[PDB]
Amino acid sequence: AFKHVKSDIKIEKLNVTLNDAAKKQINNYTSQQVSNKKNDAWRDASATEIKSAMDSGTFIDNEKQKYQFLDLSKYQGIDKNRIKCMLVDRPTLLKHTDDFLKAAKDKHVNEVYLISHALLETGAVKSELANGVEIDGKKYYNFYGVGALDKDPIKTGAEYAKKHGWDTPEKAISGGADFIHKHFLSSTDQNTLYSMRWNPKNPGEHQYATDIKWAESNATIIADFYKNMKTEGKYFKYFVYKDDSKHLNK
Ligand SMILES: [Cl-]
Ligand code: NA
Repeated sequence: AFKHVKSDIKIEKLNVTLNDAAKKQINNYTSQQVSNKKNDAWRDASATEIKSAMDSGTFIDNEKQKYQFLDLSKYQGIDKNRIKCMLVDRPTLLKHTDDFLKAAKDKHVNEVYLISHALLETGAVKSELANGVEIDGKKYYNFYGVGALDKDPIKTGAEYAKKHGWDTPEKAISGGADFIHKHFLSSTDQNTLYSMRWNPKNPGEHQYATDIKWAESNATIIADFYKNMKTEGKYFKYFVYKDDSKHLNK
């Protein structure tokens, strides 16, 4: 059955209106893009679209879009049997459920986000990184496509694994999680898809994507996974602009 979870929400109230945040956004970055109607056709995002994409006010109140605020650096403790639901069509990952969860706990990564990286990264040809690739005798594994260049995934992914001593699937799963934390969660101000994307606390500093819908799409995906498991997230950090009445106090 559906399992409700006691939410732990932090409300980051920003000392700027959404309007002023958009104004800072257009003046601090370049090449903000958005998809066309028929996808795989990027174009320039207008200011109105940028501002809409920045609207934490609409996202907070949305069932799926609130996941733009899920805290990706926090291990939740989701029942491992529920997690196996995400790994139905992925035997090799399914079997490592326990390893993914221990790595999520030890390296500080939300388990759904961690597995979604493994799921969406061992697909098609890349699955061979998860099964192991041989090299000069030993063998090496890569569960998140770390360092796997799109031109030559296996050689690069495997050589990266080799370079990092990932000679066991457990070492790759653990090491790979430490990589995800170090790379995507290295800043305390960018532990959510929303803050990763707009860096509202450090105007002008690194944003993780130029596609204005990057957080939206990735939140839909995480939300769907939780829904597929019949449960929900626990830790969230909402970003709220100073002109958002409906949430500035709450
Ligand atoms: Cl954050
Ligand atoms: Na600009």
